[PDB]
Amino acid sequence: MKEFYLTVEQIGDSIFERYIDSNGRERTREVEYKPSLFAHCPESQATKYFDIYGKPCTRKLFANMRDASQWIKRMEDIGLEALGMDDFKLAYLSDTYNYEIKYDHTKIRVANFDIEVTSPDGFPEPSQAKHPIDAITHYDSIDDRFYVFDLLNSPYGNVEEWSIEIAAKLQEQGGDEVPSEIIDKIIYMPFDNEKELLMEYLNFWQQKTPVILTGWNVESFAIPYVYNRIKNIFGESTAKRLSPHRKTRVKVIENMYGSREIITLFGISVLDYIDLYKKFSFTNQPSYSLDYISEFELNVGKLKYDGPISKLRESNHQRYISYNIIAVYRVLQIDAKRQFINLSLDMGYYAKIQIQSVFSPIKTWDAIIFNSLKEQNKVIPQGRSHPVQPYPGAFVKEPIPNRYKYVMSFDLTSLYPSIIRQVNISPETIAGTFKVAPLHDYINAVAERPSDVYSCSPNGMMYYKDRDGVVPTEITKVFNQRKEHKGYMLAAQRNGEIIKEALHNPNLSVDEPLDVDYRFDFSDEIKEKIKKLSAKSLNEMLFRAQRTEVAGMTAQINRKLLINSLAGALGNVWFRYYDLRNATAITTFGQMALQWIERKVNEYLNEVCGTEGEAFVLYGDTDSIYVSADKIIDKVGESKFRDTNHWVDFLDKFARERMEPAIDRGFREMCEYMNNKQHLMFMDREAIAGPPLGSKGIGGFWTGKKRYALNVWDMEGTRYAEPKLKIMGLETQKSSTPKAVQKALKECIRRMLQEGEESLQEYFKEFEKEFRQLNYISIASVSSANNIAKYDVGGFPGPKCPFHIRGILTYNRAIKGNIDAPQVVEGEKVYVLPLREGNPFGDKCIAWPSGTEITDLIKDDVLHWMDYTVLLEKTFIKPLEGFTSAAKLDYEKKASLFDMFDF
DNA sequence: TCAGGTAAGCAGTCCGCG
DNA sequence: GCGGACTGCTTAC
Ligand SMILES: Nc1ncnc2c1ncn2[C@H]1C[C@H](O)[C@@H](COP(=O)(O)OP(=O)(O)OP(=O)(O)O)O1
Ligand SMILES: [Ca+2]
Ligand SMILES: [Ca+2]
Ligand SMILES: [Ca+2]
Ligand SMILES: [Ca+2]
Ligand SMILES: [Ca+2]
Repeated sequence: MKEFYLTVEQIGDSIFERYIDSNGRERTREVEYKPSLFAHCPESQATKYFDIYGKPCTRKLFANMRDASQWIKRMEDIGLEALGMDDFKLAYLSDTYNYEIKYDHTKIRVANFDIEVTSPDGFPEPSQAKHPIDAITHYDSIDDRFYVFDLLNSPYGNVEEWSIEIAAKLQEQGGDEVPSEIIDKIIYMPFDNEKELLMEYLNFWQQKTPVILTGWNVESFAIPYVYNRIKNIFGESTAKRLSPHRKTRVKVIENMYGSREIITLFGISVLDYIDLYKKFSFTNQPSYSLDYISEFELNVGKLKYDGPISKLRESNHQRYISYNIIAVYRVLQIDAKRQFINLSLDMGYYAKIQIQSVFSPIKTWDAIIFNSLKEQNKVIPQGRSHPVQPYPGAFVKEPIPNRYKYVMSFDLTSLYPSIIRQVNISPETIAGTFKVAPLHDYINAVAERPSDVYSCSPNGMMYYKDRDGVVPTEITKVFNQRKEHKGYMLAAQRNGEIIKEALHNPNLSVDEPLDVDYRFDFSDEIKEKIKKLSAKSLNEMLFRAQRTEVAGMTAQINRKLLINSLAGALGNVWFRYYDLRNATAITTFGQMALQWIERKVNEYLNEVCGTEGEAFVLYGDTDSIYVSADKIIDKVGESKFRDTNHWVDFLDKFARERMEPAIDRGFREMCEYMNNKQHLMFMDREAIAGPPLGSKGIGGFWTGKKRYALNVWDMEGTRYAEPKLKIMGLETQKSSTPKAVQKALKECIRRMLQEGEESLQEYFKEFEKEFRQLNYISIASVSSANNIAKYDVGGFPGPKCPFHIRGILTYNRAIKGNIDAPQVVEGEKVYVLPLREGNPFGDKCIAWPSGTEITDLIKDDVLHWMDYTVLLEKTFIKPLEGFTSAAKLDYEKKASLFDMFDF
């Protein structure tokens, strides 16, 4: 097999590389890497190497990396460009793997672990590590085994051995319900003392050295705790045995609360699962506890125990150990669904970077482009300092707040990347400039044609159309991958709706789920076989389909993120190819395109509907338009349709057969105007929206920019079994909105759109009466807690202190002394509740860490003093007032003269 | 060794307001 | 008690 790296590191004048050799063996090597950089030279003659602008460069081969760094400094002091790849390990990887890396994941050691540390005096701070590690579960992906290290003897208690027979039993039978499919995979190892545990753990780590280290919050807890604990007992160089190159970096950041540590383990690639989750999940969660995310992702119940965790080991060591193991397995289960580690490996190896750099699209794209240009023997430019400058982005149309009955939307595919490809925007393809003119003049096709020679953006820039650029070339490759995965995603989605329709008529039989590839639309014969299946097998098939759809989602949305990040990176001062000319060429062209097609769509629909000056496009954001279809429906009559599906088929046909060609004509004209290299503005129908036929629902409404709701029947070719709410921007979509309020506002919205005003009043009435009965956690608001120190005096509110920060400070006073109370972590989310005037807490609100119950010592007072009236008014009524007044609806009955008609 | 982007809504603080 | 000028946070793209 072809070799591939595992990790790369630069230590001195040495590169340290772990790799997989041609026999599939893991090896490590130290290489005295001799790097090259470049300098502009005469011309004039005979070089071979050219910078991206075509200017000749001479190659400087250095005896070591130190010398090449020093030479870089001298060139700066002289005032001359030092060209070439200055991150030498990227250069090393590029030289050593000069071919497309095909990797074998079964040879890459991916380690999942977590530790337990009993602490009788508050959170065990890793930077201190003054309490014993009493449990480690470490899952190795090569062995497919959970290695459990369990401390029996501790200054905080002596316990008996953990029992695997008890662990396996149902919780209802006194066991721990450790999943059956991992019971045979546990290798349990008890210890009579912590030193022997830690020694054995380090020895184990030498034999089975992680390449990818992950887990839940391992970067901020597990890793620094283990490092500092070992350092405190054995000395630092023993703790350095966690690095295979025996090299670590300890970054501090201190006070005032206050002091944490991130340990860098050279020769390892840490990918904390919380960081993967945050970057790649496209959720915003009110909490990032593992219980919370596990529930969300897997529908598993929280790991229940009695008493504080500080006492769990001594009261129920059996459960303590089992939960340590289960928490490790849960991260694996989430990864099985989400596939972020796969994504990371795919991305790292494609780009030729350290795997942990997949977090940085700038590092990722510097490597991709570097590698692309090196193949053509071109020399990359030096990175320069730039001052940060604000610049213009997208256009958002101001909508008339109203109800909108029948709505069709249309969207440009992968817009910013498509603009880069269409215009040919790249650092080395800049042709020149032209005299601009106001954007409005281009939108209305009245401005002078920018050029008849070069490809243009309305920001003033001209690009060559016969050369091709590194950015369009490399962005097209990732884009093409994205659309493939999006196709798998959508097919799995459509196939999912086929199973759901079939679930209306399950057969009374005993059978098996079909063996099919959910990435491809079902064939007629698979569809027939499905009509004969039992519910149990259909439900199994739906779950597999949905998993296929999630997998596709991860693959496609994150490739989308990578290419969109290339367009933004052009506007970041640390990007080697930073250039506001290019960044604004994308955003300004985008602004023109949306408004251009608004005009063209208004022009087309006025023609076909025999009218003039009527506004069909009711709204647009960045690359999308929303078209009122009321008049289209009216021209035929609601009379008249057989059912809901009938008018949806009609709008679908009208969008596909009439509107899309008119749109395509509009954009081809715009491509001609801008004299672009390639037409790539592909605007396809997205959603079909409206009420159920013969109901009183309003179909949709807008309240303002980025705030609307639609009752959607078809979405990108997926015809739903049951209509789905597309809600954007509203409080239902925000993580700061209390759980039960999200749920209540959604049902309020559902009733408005599908059922009508009357139904809405019914529900509101009930929710208002029942509000005070809801659990306090479900009605708490959530907020991130940044910049706490700034506003602390303390421990009282400073000037302009935000509400949520005020509540934290109130919490911090209420939990002085007694240490069973968990502390608020800077940058993390908190629950927030208003308090009634005169409360014993001495302020208008309180806040505590989200995902958790408020400590039992103050919980009773919070519950007694919670201001329900203010809660309901702030979180539910005020938002609902916004929705209903926009939609010309009332959530409770108004006037009226009729009032006096029951006696 | 640290670094995709901008547009834009709403909650809240401070202040003005016989 | 509720507006405008700010900060903070959060979402849509
Ligand atoms: N996370 C982001 N980072 C940077 N730019 C973004 C991001 N999301 C959206 N944009 C910008 C670039 C996009 O091309 C443009 C339109 O957004 P959007 O419609 O969500 O995706 P898209 O048009 O790129 O892909 P799709 O094919 O899924 O429609 O807005
Ligand atoms: Ca734990
Ligand atoms: Ca789009
Ligand atoms: Ca689309
Ligand atoms: Ca059937
Ligand atoms: Ca869009």
